[PDB]
Amino acid sequence: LGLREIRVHLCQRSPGSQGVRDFIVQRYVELKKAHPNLPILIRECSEVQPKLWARYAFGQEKTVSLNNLSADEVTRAMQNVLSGKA
Amino acid sequence: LHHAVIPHGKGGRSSVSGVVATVFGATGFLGRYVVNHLGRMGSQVIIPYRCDVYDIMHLRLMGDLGQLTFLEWDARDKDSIRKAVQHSNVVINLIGREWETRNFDFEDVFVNIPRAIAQASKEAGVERFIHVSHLNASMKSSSKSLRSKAVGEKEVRSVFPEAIIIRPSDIFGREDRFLNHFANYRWFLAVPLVSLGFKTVKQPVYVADVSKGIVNATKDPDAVGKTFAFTGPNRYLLFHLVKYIFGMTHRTFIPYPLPLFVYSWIGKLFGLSPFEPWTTKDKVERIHISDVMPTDLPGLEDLGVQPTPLELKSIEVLRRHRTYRWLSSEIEETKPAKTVNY
Amino acid sequence: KRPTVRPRSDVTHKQLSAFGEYVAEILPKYVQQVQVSCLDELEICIHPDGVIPTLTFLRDHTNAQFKSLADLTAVDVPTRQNRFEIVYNLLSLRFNSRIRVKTYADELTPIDSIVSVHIAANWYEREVWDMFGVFFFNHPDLRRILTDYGFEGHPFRKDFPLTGYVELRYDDEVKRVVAEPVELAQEFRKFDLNSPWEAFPAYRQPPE
Amino acid sequence: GVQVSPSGEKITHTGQVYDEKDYRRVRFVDRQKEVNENFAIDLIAQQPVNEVEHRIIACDGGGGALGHPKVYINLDKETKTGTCGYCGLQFKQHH
Amino acid sequence: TQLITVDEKLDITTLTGVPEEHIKTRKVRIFVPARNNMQSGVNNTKKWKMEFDTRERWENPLMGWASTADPLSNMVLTFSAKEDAIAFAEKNGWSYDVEEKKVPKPKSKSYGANFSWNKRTRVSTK
Amino acid sequence: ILPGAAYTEKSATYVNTEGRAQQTKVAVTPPGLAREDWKIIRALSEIAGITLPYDTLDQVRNRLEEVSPNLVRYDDIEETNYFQQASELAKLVNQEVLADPLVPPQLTIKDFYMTDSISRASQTMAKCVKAVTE
Amino acid sequence: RSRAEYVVTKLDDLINWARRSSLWPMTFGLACCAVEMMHMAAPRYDMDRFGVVFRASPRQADVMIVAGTLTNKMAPALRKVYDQMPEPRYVVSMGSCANGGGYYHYSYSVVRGCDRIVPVDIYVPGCPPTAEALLYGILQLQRKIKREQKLKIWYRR
Amino acid sequence: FAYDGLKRQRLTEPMVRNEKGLLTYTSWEDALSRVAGMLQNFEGNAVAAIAGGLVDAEALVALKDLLNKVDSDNLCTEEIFPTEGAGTDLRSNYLLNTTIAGVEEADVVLLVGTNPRFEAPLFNARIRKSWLHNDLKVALIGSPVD
Amino acid sequence: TSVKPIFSRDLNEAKRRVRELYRAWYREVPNTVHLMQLDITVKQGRDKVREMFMKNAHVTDPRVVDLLVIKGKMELQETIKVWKQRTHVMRFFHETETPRPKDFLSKFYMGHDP
Amino acid sequence: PTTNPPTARKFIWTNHKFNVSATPEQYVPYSTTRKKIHEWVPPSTPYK
Ligand SMILES: NC(=O)C1=CN([C@@H]2O[C@H](COP(=O)(O)OP(=O)(O)OC[C@H]3O[C@@H](n4cnc5c(N)ncnc54)[C@H](OP(=O)(O)O)[C@@H]3O)[C@@H](O)[C@H]2O)C=CC1
Ligand code: SF4
Ligand SMILES: [Zn+2]
Repeated sequence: LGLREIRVHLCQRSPGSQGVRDFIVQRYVELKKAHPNLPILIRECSEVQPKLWARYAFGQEKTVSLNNLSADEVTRAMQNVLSGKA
Repeated sequence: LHHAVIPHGKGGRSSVSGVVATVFGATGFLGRYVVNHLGRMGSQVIIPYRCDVYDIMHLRLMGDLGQLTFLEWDARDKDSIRKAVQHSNVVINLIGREWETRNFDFEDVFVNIPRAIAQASKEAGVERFIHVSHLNASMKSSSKSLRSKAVGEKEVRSVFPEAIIIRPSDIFGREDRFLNHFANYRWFLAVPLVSLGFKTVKQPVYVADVSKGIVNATKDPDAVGKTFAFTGPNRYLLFHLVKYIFGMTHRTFIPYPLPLFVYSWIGKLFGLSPFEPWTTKDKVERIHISDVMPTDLPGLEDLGVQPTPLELKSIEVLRRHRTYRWLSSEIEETKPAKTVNY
Repeated sequence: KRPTVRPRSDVTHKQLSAFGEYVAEILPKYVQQVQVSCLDELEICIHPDGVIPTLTFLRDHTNAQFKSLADLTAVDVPTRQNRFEIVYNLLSLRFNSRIRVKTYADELTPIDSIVSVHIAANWYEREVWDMFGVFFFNHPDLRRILTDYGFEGHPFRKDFPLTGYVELRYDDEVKRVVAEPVELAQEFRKFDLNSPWEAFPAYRQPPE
Repeated sequence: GVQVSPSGEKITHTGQVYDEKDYRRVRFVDRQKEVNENFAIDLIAQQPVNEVEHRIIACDGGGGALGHPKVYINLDKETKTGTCGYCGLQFKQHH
Repeated sequence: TQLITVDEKLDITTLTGVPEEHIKTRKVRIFVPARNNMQSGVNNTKKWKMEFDTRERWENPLMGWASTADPLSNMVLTFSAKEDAIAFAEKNGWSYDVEEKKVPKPKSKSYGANFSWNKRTRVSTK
Repeated sequence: ILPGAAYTEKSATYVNTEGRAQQTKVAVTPPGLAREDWKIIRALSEIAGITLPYDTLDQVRNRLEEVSPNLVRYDDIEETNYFQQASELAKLVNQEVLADPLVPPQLTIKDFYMTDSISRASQTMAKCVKAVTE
Repeated sequence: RSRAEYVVTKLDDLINWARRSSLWPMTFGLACCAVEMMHMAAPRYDMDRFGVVFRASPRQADVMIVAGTLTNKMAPALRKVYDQMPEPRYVVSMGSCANGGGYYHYSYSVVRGCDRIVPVDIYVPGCPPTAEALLYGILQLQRKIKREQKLKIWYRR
Repeated sequence: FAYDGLKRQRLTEPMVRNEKGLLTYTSWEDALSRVAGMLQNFEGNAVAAIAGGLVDAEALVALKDLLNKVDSDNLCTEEIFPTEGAGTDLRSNYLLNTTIAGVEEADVVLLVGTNPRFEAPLFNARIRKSWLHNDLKVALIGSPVD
Repeated sequence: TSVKPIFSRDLNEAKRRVRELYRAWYREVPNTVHLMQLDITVKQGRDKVREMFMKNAHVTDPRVVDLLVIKGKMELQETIKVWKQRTHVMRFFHETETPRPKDFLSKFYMGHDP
Repeated sequence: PTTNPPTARKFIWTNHKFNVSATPEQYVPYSTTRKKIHEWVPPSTPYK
């Protein structure tokens, strides 16, 4: 379970992704400084339920739905995958 | 691969299969099925023939326009053998005769001619050679033609060491000389059999299975240099096989034993026909040699063919041997033959 | 008087227009549209329920007497929700006139058979069923008529391909004619012929 | 004109000839490859250039209505001939 | 009769006689064809077209002709609206991709701009 | 060597410099024994016991959606944002520009005609290069 | 060669001549091409003067003249009557439809050439071939039969 | 006009090296077996891939999914893009964000170290169009090119 | 979703017609094998009838079921009348057709078709 | 043609030929166009 890459998907306008949008404005720059070699791929796209994909060793991918979450819940949800398990 | 022989299409009549075959002996029983299986997938098929052109006519519809090439040849004339194989990537030899003629004996047909064909194919740079022999081919066989086939197998591999050798048992089908042969014993009222057919075991194979395996061997990567035994699913004693044949024709079956030495003498008499002999001494010998038990050699399954039971196909061969009273009798009315495991 | 142009009279147009009003006033329950072309041919467009009443009226009424069914056919227009247009072409010997009656159908809505009105329709309705797949209620004997036995599909549909899906050949292994997927040594070459410039402004469709 | 490839096969006026390793050469065994021997490119090049007094010449190919659509050829360039786009005849201005 | 309630998608695929291979593996394209750039006429950019995915063509060994095994290689259907074409594909069980119609953008043309006092639109030649 | 298809012989996705996803269509199939390029990799994964989870073009494009949903939105410009965040991270990057002048790889028309394997193999492109050099 | 080979060769000529001189086609015609076949029997060409006589029974026929378009629905029936001709038997394909599908080559309902169903000895082009062109093809079949060497080949087997 | 390149120098058959080290034609079965055999000996940094300039996204994601299944992350492109800072985390960092049609709304375009005429001839045409009809001002940092 | 019925008002009424047609086809197979002299067993003929019925087991629309039965009755009629020939009946068994392999790898080797 | 001869052209056959079907002189069809797609030819020299 070595983390290899994180992908964040979100809409640009939907209210369901407002928390994920806030998380990026607040925490992303701090997060990227902490993990300078971890790919954190942010990919916006209209009318998408926000999601978090974590790719581990040997192509194992786990998905977390960030829909209708707050900026802290998204921080909480995201710290689980980076820190380890839960 | 030359771009002209890259396979294209979906495997139909207008497709290109990549196979460029010269099929010797394509004008006989096994050959018509082999040409048909090649021609239906879009192969170029060169067909050497020495018969009248009337006799090849049934082959002309077996391929798309331009995919069948008919050439004259003479088994003696070595230039016509080279002419027929100089453009092909596989050569298939089906030359055979069940009797000897004034001009060609069993050595000619099963040794000299196959060697000449294989010789020319090696020097032309033919990629694959497929040679049809016989399951019971053996140097110590009672049958002269089966001894000839054993020598021919060894002479062919001496000039074409990668040759694929196909060893079928007796081949049944609409134009066979096996089921039709026994069915035609009705004309003599009683059926002689040496030891009443209780000392002979047969494992006959369906003609379309052999041709399918032969055509699969033109493309099978794992087939080169090998000897295959093409047999049917089931073994029978010659008694029960003949009884089943007469059951399927709904003709009165009256068997009686006949010593082999008397039987061979009758074969010599029928062998004197200057046309196509109804039987010969060699034919009598081969009917009463048992098929060798399966061991070691790969079979039809190794070439992607499931052997068809005789019980599934016999009626398509034997319905024309019935009288009007029994013509419409179905498959299930005939009791199937009893099988053996030895 | 203009030698290359086809001469025209207004008399037939007026006569056919008046009879079109007559038919519409008598059969308002079914008549959806009446028009007379500049080729002076009257078309009555009806709801499919009106086929038997409409064609019975035209055969038997004393001022109509369209006693001869010239032909009965279909047109496939895939862009319509009822893609099949059913066309009856009728002849009146008494008045030396012709009329066209049109209704519509889709793949799952049969039309009534008019064999009780014109026995002539028997094979035509079989042809429409065979070629287009439109079913006819109360037909005495409805089954394929032009296609081969066991033929699958309705080849005059616009989306049935020109060369079909299966072809035939004799196979020597089984000793009979067999059906196999179509494979063509030369594909039919499709030509794009339409000019990108408009030909007939009288038929220009609104810009929308 | 007609030449032969190393395999011995005649080359057509379109430049066609099978490869030596092309199996499709089997179709000519005991038969023959049909090749027209009168190459049009060689015959048209044998025609003399026509000299004319004007700078525009019309070619309809000869025979009037049996030739080709009548076309007009410009002969102002003195470093080359005007060639007819239909029948390949050449024209040059006299001076 | 009276009407009945059939609450499911219209699907006539079992009555069309099409082989299963040419229903499930096919992809149709629903689009308005682009103008041929070689011509200014726009009359061929007015109707919706349905065409099938292109499949393998190969050389005929005898003549060199283009051979095919695709029975739908020439099928082109015309529709008055995008919604008509979508409806037709769905009932025939064909997966489809639909592309939006492209209309040329409105443009401002001013012949007088060719002779501007102080703008780059002044043409150097006529 | 595994012969693959060119852009004229596959239904394949490309994203232009604006981020617009667009797809080609098959015009002719690949020559000889060449195959669609994702299918070669899908076939390879099966021989190697690590089979990929998609067998059709539609399924491979479903996967593309999992990795980046803009990649299946054809002819759309999906708007971006967060240049401010990107510039904050760029501020921390301590590297200095060199004195070498900025010189583009292509300076004249002669450098334009042959820049990938397809244009390098074009005989028309070679005629263009010769004409604007001689 | 020998006197036994000479005798065999002269016998081939005799049996060949007999089959050349008494070719009986089936009464069998499919479409417009059959109309020109009638015109070959008509007085100007009078096929019967060459020894050519229609017989309706396949059991009494030597030649099948496929004179018209061969549809998929017709193909099994044509194969049946070909199979029911006793041998030796010959097939003449007459006209573009029979030759290769002709005007209807691309139809869903048409066999693209009768030589997908039966073997063909002579192909007569045209749509339709004239009565004279058909007669030419019949005389080409006779010369083909003149070349048969069945007894010589039997002797050399 | 470069479409005639598609008719030359084409790879039409799988090739593998023979005993003499030369490339020879082989079947798909054989060539993919050879590659599968080597793909199982290695993992991690021992396996890498370089994508060229004409690769579609379906093959890119397929190739990536394959290498990830052997725990390799060295999926590389020939064309360089800086990885410092955001890198490719944010799409705005490596796109033409104003869009092609946005060039017609600008009033100053500053071109940095680029020759748009030959690197993007239709984008340069959009600049000339705006230069002509909007009086667009254009400045360049780089070599003086026409 | 309001449509005219053809014969059956609901899928339950349509299933009744399907079972009647199935019975008619089931009883006909032995007579057809005997009269046409087909080289197949009666069991093999009835298995083919079953396979043809299950080719449409997924249909839920009562109108489509009505038309499938109408066509199935026509095919039965041309079989009982011996309007179909042996070639026509044997066409259901595809005895000369090499079936297309279903796995990804086999299709990849053969060609470009999905 | 004795009193009304045809026009003389250099390319007209001087020797007429009858129907040569089913002889070694028979016409055999073939594609008259040249190869369209050209394969890459791998190097003759090895690579290590
Ligand atoms: N039960 C069987 O049928 C079995 C058959 N085999 C072998 O399979 C092959 C084919 O079997 P089958 O098809 O039954 O054999 P056939 O007798 O049916 O056909 C034999 C072929 O060989 C040709 N031929 C024979 N002698 C010569 C010759 N002297 N010169 C030129 N060609 C000649 C014939 O051509 P023409 O017709 O012109 O003489 C014919 O085409 C033979 O080798 C046979 O021994 C093997 C096992 C069992
Ligand atoms: S070839 Fe011509 S004349 Fe003969 S049947 Fe066909 S269409 Fe009629
Ligand atoms: Zn001219």
